[PDB]
Amino acid sequence: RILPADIKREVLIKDENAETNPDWGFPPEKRPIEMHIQFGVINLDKPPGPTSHEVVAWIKKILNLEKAGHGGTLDPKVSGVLPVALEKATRVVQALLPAGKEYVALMHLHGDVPEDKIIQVMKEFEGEIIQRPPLRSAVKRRLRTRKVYYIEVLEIEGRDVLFRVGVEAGTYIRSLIHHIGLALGVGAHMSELRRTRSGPFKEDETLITLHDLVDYYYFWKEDGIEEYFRKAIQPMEKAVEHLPKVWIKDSAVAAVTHGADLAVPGIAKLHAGIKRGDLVAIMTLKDELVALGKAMMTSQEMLEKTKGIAVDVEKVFMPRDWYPKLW
Amino acid sequence: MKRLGKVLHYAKQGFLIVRTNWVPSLNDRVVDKRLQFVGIVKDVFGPVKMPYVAIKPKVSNPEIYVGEVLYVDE
Amino acid sequence: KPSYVKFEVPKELAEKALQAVEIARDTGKIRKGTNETTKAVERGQAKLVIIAEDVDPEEIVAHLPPLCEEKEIPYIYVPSKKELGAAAGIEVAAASVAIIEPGKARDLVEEIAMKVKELMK
Amino acid sequence: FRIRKCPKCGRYTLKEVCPVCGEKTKVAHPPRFSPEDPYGEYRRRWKREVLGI
RNA sequence: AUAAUUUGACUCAA
RNA sequence: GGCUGCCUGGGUCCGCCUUGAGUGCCCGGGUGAGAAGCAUGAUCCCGGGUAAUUAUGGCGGACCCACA
Ligand SMILES: [Zn+2]
Repeated sequence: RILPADIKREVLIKDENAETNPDWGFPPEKRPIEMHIQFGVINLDKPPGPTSHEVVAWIKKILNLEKAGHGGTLDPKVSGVLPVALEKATRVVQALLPAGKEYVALMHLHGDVPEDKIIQVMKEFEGEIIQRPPLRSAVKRRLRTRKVYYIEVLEIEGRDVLFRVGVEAGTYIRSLIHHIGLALGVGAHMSELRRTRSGPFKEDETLITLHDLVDYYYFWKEDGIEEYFRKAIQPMEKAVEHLPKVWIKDSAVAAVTHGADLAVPGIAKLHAGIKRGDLVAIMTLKDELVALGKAMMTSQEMLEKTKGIAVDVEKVFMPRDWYPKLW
Repeated sequence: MKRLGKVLHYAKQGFLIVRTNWVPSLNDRVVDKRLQFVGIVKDVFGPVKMPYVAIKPKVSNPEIYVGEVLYVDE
Repeated sequence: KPSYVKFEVPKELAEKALQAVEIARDTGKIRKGTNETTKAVERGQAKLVIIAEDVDPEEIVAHLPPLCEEKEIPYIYVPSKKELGAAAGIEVAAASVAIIEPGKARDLVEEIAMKVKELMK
Repeated sequence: FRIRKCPKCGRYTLKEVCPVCGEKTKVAHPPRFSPEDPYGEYRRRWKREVLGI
């Protein structure tokens, strides 16, 4: 019923008395409407028709942005949730490309099989699988091993099956659906699909169609009210929830922003479950994303000792004039 | 030779579906119990522990091999 | 009832609107299909717009009502979409239909035009 | 298109009526969109009245 | 520039 | 030694490491119907559209060397 992105960690306290200063830095609430676009991700409801790549370009032109991205490729016929990275927050996609996914799938069957046997086979497709990406793919054609979390059966109408399904990133629905059809005998293809979840992105009120997107944009552009366009885009910290976070002090911010690696004497709070090699998000105390990087220690080693390098800072997003120098 | 298991059914697309426990490779020889040629492996799929195997039949009658035990020639 | 419907349609009047298209088909000329209908509006060619009450999603026809008050054209809603098509003379459904040439339905059309005035303001 | 959704509970189905709560069901697939969006000006005017602008 | 990745791309030429 | 300014390894941000034309598909404009799918666009013509990120080598530039 759940994903590795669902598993909620817990904030651990290495320092309780390290406090935040409200005058430096800008949180998601107190970002100017221009700034929110630079460091913003759109939770988009993608209509079917175009490729995800074409979707990018339209947003690029209509809102007049010079760089944009997406959290994976969804097919023309396919619809649903799509994370949309903007401007500075374009690179945040690297965290959403490997993250867990979930789709709602309809599957036509070419023959007749009594109802109860289907679920028995539908139960059986829970675990690791072997697939080869089809001729129509963006990755190399090699036999990898992808993970399947759960397939809950929605409803059936004889030859058609409605079902909810969540998988690891890169897993092919059409390849699976075809293979389940061969597991029942008569074969199967996919006539329709929609995404429902992608990492920490699901069908909520922050989800938005392209229609409403552009509508709200011109309501601030022509008419000039900020409230509506604000909830259209999300602070880039939304694309971070499913990742281990580290809360750093006011003095540990400015140094890191200048490219510096995070030391242990700079940590105040941290998520539990960290290993060496995992990507960890670096946060201020007001919950603003500073940078991304690989861990040099475990949740124990950062907590116990007072000397050493904890996080290898790799990708900087926060500007330098936000928090002044304190090293 | 090594054993796979019992044959499930013949798909209309051109595949004999067998239920096996081990991981084979691309283009394997398939023979029955008496060392006579049946077909060649084209597609492997399904779960990790017990994967299904689809076979390309290079024989005249793949309709009589329903409810049979197929192997891999070694 | 959906949000693009700005006013209530008495059940007799909707039938009268269907009576228009049905007869219009043979004596005059008509525009069947949302895309066509809209084209018929902006070119000012239209004389009456007939939208269905059961259109999904809302966005496909939404633009019509404000575009009708733009180019002065009176417009009307009808219950079914499946019923709109059959009255327009096709297998499947039509969401919105517009009449160019009233044909014999002249008076029937002109009467609908006056009863939509009061239901507006 | 055939995949529908309830505008009340959040259930996907194939029928016209919600086989669960009993509401009218509508199509899940979002409205088709153009990079030109021809009549966008007019669609905004309808959205103004409903939202109250 | 080379090699990967994201469920969608393949053929060619200076 | 502390500091400025020229100097340069590492880290970090920004640029660049081909562009034409053709297939598939999409979208607009024009047109408006007997497989039945489809008026929420059949057909036919014309126009336009086809993203990103990581790792390493090369190159032009912007900051800084920081256990807080
Ligand atoms: Zn319901």
